[PDB]
Amino acid sequence: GQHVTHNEALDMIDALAPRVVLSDSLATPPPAPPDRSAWIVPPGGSGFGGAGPGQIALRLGGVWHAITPAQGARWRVLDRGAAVIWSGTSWRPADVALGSTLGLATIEATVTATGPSVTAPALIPPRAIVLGVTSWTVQAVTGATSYRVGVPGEPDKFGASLGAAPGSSNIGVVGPFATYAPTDVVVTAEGADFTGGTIGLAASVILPGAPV
Amino acid sequence: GQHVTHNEALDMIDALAPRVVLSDSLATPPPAPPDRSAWIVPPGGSGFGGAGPGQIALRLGGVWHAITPAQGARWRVLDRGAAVIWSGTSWRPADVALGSTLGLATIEATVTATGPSVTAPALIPPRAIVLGVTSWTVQAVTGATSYRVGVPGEPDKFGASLGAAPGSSNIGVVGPFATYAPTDVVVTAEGADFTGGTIGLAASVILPGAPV
Amino acid sequence: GQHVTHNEALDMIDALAPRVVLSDSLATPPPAPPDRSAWIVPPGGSGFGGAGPGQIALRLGGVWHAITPAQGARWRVLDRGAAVIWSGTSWRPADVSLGSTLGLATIEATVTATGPSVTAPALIPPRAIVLGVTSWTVQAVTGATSYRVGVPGEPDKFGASLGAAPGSSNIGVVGPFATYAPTDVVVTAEGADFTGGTIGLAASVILPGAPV
Amino acid sequence: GFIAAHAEPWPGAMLHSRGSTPEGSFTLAAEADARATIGRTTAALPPAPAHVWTPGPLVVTLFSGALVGRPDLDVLDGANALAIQHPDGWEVVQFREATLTADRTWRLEGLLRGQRGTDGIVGPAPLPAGAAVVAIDTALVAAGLSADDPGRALWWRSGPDAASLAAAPLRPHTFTAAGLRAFPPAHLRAVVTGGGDTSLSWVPRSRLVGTTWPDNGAPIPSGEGLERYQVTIGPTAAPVRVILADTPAATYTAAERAADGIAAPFRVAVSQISETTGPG
Amino acid sequence: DGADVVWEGPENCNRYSRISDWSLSMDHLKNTLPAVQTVSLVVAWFGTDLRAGLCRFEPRIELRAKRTSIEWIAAGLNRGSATEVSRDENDRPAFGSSPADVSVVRAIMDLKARGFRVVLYPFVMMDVTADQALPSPAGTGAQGAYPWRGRIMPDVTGGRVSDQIAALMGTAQPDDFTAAVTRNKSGEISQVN
Repeated sequence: GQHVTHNEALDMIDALAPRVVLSDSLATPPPAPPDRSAWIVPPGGSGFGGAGPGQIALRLGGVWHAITPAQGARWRVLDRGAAVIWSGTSWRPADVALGSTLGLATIEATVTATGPSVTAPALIPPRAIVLGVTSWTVQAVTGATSYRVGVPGEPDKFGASLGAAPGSSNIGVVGPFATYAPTDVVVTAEGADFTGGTIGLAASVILPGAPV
Repeated sequence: GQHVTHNEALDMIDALAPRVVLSDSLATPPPAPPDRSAWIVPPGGSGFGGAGPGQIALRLGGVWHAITPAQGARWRVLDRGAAVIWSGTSWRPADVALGSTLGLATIEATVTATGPSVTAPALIPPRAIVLGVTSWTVQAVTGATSYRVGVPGEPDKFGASLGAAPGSSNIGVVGPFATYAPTDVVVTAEGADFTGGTIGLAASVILPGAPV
Repeated sequence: GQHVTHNEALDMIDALAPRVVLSDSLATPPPAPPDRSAWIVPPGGSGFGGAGPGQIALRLGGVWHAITPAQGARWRVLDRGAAVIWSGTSWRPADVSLGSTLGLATIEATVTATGPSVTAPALIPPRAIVLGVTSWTVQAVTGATSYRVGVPGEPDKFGASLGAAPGSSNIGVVGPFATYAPTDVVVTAEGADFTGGTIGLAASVILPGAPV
Repeated sequence: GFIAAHAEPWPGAMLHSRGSTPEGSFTLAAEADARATIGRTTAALPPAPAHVWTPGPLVVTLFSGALVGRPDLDVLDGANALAIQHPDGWEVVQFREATLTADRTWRLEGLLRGQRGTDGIVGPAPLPAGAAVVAIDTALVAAGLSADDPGRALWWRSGPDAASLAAAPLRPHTFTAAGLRAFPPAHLRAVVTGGGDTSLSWVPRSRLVGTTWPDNGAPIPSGEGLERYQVTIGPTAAPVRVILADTPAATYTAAERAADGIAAPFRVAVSQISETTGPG
Repeated sequence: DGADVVWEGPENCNRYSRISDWSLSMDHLKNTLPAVQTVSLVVAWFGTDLRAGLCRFEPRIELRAKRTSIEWIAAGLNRGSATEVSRDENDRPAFGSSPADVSVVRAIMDLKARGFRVVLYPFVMMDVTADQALPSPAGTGAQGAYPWRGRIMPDVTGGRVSDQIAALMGTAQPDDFTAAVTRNKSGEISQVN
């Protein structure tokens, strides 16, 4: 209650918890930042910034809190768009984007393996790089010697010969080439009958499609 | 407070926050792990960190408190360099490392478009991987049907047929290939007048293999 | 205190701290959202914890109060495995990372640079994506201009010129080419003598389909 | 000693007369207005975490009356509290609300435990499938007992005024409310130290005052007289080292561990033995 | 049935006073009638069909539940054991059960010393239900909603009329029924099993 105010706690949580900072890389913090807004003071930061350079100054109704950044806490810069984590020692800009935040579409395509071939429904999102098209075998595939994952019309695009064995997470890795243009996935039996099996898929497709 | 110290809360704050954990996979935790840093006990760890091996021993005041990881608990493993998210069942590593940090410099710019051919000034930094080229249209481009955004002399590198229209987002990947080499992205037009229009142009700028 | 129980405070702290939360995008949330856990409410979300579409429905003590999302706090989406940081207006999507983790197991080797060139001991396993390979200069190379850390048979393929200077972390990145296929990196001095210096190399190993 | 009476469709005063003698020389000790609201548990529940609402679905068929679903704030100042029949102290839960599932059945939800050691009875024993849950009410009668009476199984006539002896059930019964003092386990902050010096700090937790948290400079007081908090050794059910300490701090020694067997991270359960009474 | 048992519903009592109507009725009768030789304890014994031999004279309870501290075992049939014969209308006859063995002894005891000369009247009323045909002693020999006492005849066979009569009677012995008389704390009969 009076001894520990709710506000003290609320501010503490907001400031300490990872926040996307709005730092503009200026020597001085903006005169009127938003309430509960984190601004990391850049090195060689003049003017205000009660927090030392390399420390986050968080506006709280005009009170800039000199909070030493928490270890392992992301402090993405709004202006930069860069994810600058604090390691407890130094600022590190982690993997990132420039108005094109990359989202890896986790697409799970489950297709019963039937007849000779089936087409997986995991269409690539338009303009999305594919890191890897992993294929799992949900259920043992009768007849088929191996999976033949690929884009329709080609069973050899990635993981040309995979595993039809039960519970096998064989990876059809696109690898160096990534198909940004939207495309479906086709699965075929390897010189055999697909029926009697179930196919699981782990399409990982990173799209730089979101403004930041 | 007195019953629950601010320090108890502060220790909790470090634990609650995602942390750069160190998975050194030592059966016995090191005598002096960094304070306010979690050294994750490997599963099967002996001696110290005995409670819940596979939990994270966080050193606060010389006492290693093994935090029980929850669903989607993300702890960046320093030794691996991967950010490993404990799904809840077990550790699950995120897609990526070597101390490599992907530096980002914001280059979003509004390119006023005058004439069919306009030159974007967003030259890539040397040795900076371009995940994708970000395209937006800020103002109505008059008489415009297509955006030949791409390297000068080769507008085809990024889509050259992207529709040119007011407020049109043509955000996209420049193929599987990433352009480390510095390059402009001239906004040419396919017989499209660009006058009276503005283009929001950015290229994801990633500097991989850059030390913390 | 009497006014706020330690537990009341604890629940508030857990909720405010960024929590990975599952967005199944249903009109109605799962029947038992766990305590200190929430189901993301999509816009148009209704029912229990339907207060505010675009909020998060969290059940504590049988009341599914919907927490107001805090900007800068990452309410990552467990259900789609999509990182989602609240933008304050929308569930902005951050970089996303399967049911098949793309695990990182960097291989660290410290070959002493010797003779003119030493193939790096660090080895890329089959199906391991290489974001990049580090070339830390542990000791001053004698007569060696650069660390040509390259895919075997092609030092120039990536990181062709990284200055071989003492105390320099020459991380080199294979950005356009993700070499899932196994490669033993070859490090060569640039038309120079490697002897007298030490190279610290971590080779990024990313394995799709890794178990959790 | 509380004696709420579930009259079976009975209109009138209920006379509760207590006679120590088995034969039944009862002397009037209490009177009950009418059938009290009572409930019968139909479910078994593991102990809820202390001081946090837990939405266990506790289905209770109300013997008499109906339960009320209410805002948590009212329960915070004390409203929805029902005392289930329990080993030792009857366990009373300040659940935020109860949800009707059937005409008599109400599902208590957001159960709150650990208030005045409400959780203390539950931790040793999880609630049984069937128990008598009684709402706090005017009908509940606790007065008329001499100090000597607790600890003695005085036969209690417990029935309507007209009914007597066999007709108003006469049951030998004893009450231990004073014994229930210091029900919350003393806050335990055992600190293992080199030489196996585990200091089992035992901040006093007082049942009668309640589990007060210092608020605006109002720290938890006593009111349970003196309590010797006890440490239960983790390796053995009977503590190898039996220490009941009035002092909260109880630093351990290497010699005890050497002489017998004491684990370094040994689990300690606070048995709330009281100087004033017995374990509480 | 219902919930936990509620000790209400005094049997043989419809009085506001709640004391049993039995004995209270005797008080009124005694006052009105000087002679006091009206004892006719006609049992509500249960019988089934109107054809002799086929009919069996076995009593049944008023209601299947209606649990009471007192229990009744006429002809070896317990309150739990038998079926209801006193259902409250709605197409089910409210015949009424045979009185408890304890009640019979108690009745004799109350009648004694009240100036009432006690004479026991064995009465069996057959109340088989409807849904068959027309109740008949012989000829059709069918059964009906109400069978009058003494209207039973054996029509299966002339040779077997004796056998049918024997079947209807049974072959009782005093030893065949064992009386587990129980006395309460007062010592008056509590349960005559």
